[PDB]
Amino acid sequence: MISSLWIAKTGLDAQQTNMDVIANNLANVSTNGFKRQRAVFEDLLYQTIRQPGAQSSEQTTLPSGLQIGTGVRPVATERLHSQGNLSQTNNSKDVAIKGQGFFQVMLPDGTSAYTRDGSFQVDQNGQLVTAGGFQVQPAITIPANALSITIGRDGVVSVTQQGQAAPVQVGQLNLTTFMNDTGLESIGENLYIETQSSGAPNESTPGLNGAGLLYQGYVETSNVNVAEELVNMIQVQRAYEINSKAVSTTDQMLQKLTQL
Amino acid sequence: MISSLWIAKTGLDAQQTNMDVIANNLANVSTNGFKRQRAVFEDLLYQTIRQPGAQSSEQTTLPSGLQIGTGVRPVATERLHSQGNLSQTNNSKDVAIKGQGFFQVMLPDGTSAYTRDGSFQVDQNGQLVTAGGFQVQPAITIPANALSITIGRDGVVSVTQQGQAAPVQVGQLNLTTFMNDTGLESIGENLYIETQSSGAPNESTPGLNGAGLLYQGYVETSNVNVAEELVNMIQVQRAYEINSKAVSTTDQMLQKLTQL
Amino acid sequence: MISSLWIAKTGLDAQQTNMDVIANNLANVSTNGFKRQRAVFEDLLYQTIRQPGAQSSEQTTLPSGLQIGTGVRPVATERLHSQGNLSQTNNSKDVAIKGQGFFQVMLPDGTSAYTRDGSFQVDQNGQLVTAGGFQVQPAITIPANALSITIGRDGVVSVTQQGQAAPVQVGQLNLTTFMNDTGLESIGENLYIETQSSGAPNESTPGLNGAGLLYQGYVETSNVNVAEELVNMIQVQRAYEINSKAVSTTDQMLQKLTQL
Repeated sequence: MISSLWIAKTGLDAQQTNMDVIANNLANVSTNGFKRQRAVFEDLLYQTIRQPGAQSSEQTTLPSGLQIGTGVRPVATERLHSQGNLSQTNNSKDVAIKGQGFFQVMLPDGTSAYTRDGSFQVDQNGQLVTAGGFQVQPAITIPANALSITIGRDGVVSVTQQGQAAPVQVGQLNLTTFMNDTGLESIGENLYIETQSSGAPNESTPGLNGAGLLYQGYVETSNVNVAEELVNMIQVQRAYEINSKAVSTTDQMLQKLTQL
Repeated sequence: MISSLWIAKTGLDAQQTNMDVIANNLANVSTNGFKRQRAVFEDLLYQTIRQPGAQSSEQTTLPSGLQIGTGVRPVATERLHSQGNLSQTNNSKDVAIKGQGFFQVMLPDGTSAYTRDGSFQVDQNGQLVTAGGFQVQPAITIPANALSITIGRDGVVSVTQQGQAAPVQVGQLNLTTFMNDTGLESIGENLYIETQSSGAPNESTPGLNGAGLLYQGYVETSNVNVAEELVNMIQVQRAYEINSKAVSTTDQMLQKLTQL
Repeated sequence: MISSLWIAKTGLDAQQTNMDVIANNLANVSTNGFKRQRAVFEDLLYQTIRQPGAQSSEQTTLPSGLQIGTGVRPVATERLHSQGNLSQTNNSKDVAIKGQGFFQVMLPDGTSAYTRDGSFQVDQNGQLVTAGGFQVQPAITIPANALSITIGRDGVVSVTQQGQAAPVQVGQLNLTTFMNDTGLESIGENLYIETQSSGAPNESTPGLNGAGLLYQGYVETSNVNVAEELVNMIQVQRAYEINSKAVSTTDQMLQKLTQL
């Protein structure tokens, strides 16, 4: 009913969105292959009223006329695709990425999703799957009597059987790189899918033209910096305070008009 | 919202960067051929509310006006390329450098990387490789029937075979020197790749125009000084706590302003 | 809308500016060659009302009439140009000034700034530059196959070549001194530009006319005294709280005036 109240409401909603993003970032600290998110805001419409640059008088113009702005709105939340610090879990099936590539998995629907988390297991049939049971492609089949699984820097998966001095190659782990890495649609479950803003999936060998190197026994932890989150929590709390105070001040003004 | 808050926020990030540098230096104490890092900081923006030297009057000039400054920013993290202490492992395959040279190794991609690590091993094919399996170039191969590998102070590699009353030469080991060793980009595995700030790699014999000498049976330990790391730990902890206290002071001032 | 509220606004602004000065000093504790700032405040206007000195009763003057004053405005921030503590880093490229001199650096746009930070680097062409890539004046050039760089206490630079037992002088490092060191305009990046309140640049070699002496392997740390900063926090907080209390009291007075 009054403009300042709508503007302050938009400010409150934006600050709540910022706090939601902060809480989501802090809730996924222990998640492997997680990237922290940051929201970016834009100011809302600007009421024209007096067009600046108009002729103030026959020989003079109006410098920077009367523009009344509306509130604020969030544009987008961008991920920070940076290499998190590696953690040694001493497991032959945990794989970490040193560069800028992704693992490809197949959803039950038949479509292909992409995940950076490398905590892998083996199913009852022998294929390498993720923690959610999704099959890593290209299919890597581990045979029944395996003694040790070796995954090299270039993505070759080898199995050393009993009594044979040579290792048997059973697959080849490739990495998919996208032109726009932040444009992927996150569906949860540490899974990102291709959108039209994320270019096209370019398959490549882990060590070639820009795919990262695969480390066995390592996991890529989240890149969330927690002290920054605490400081940003302080900032968000204070901003929400100030916006609520603006709402309360507008409430007090309308009261006097009602009393009139 | 408050400039003091932003300035403290930066200061906190700068001190966290210092802490991370110290932690990384301490984590690599026992690694051979390591160069400890050091961060350099610089002044951020300077708000010129009142210009220093402004002509306040036709006769008097304002000295040292209102130059309100912003926080701090780390210029870079430069590695200290100094000769670490030599240690005798007493192995024929261990080499150490005395001056400022680099060994050249070949990545699977075909490009050349540079290392100061001297722990060499022969592979199944007999070529000398580093601990990460990267082949030294220009390739030094060693035959199967070699009784002892002798690497001279000038880089001449020889072996004594059964019978052969004379030791045969199987190649020559050279060192690459750079104009600016600090600008080399570290990729891990004790490997540095050249950039445009590191000039060009100059190949030279170990004892010639300024490449260092080669000592056999010696290994170059890291140059990290533990006592300096602990003292810097204390100083960085105190500075970080004080910056956090500044953040708290700004928070309390904002709370008092809001409680109006 | 009421005088006391404007005066309290000015007081709040002054205390906030003091807080920015404190935060800027704190954020640059680890910055090499940093000088701490201090702000100076002055009284604002004084409304005349009854003129002090005007003759009442024909033969009796009026002493100390109604000089109702307005708030406070900060005059300027002045840097404390004192010698910071020297820290030994054992580097051939770190130079520390012990007296009252400045290094001259050329910005690529053509003009020259002045810096006290002595952490110098070598570009791919062999020139001595600042850590931000700015080429120090004069363009001391270092030969390719340098074994040791010696910067003497008189600013002379010597390089020890192989096969030459006598060092060869490759330059001369000078110090720039000013009439007024507080009048330099800080542009960030540890750089000062000359203003008309700082006189003109006086070149002098280190040891004569007053320029300081150059130490090799040492860095001039910041002169920020931190316990003083904490005590200044306590004041900058109470004073701000008290000014906010004055704002609140004026608000209550206006509220009762309105309500009647």
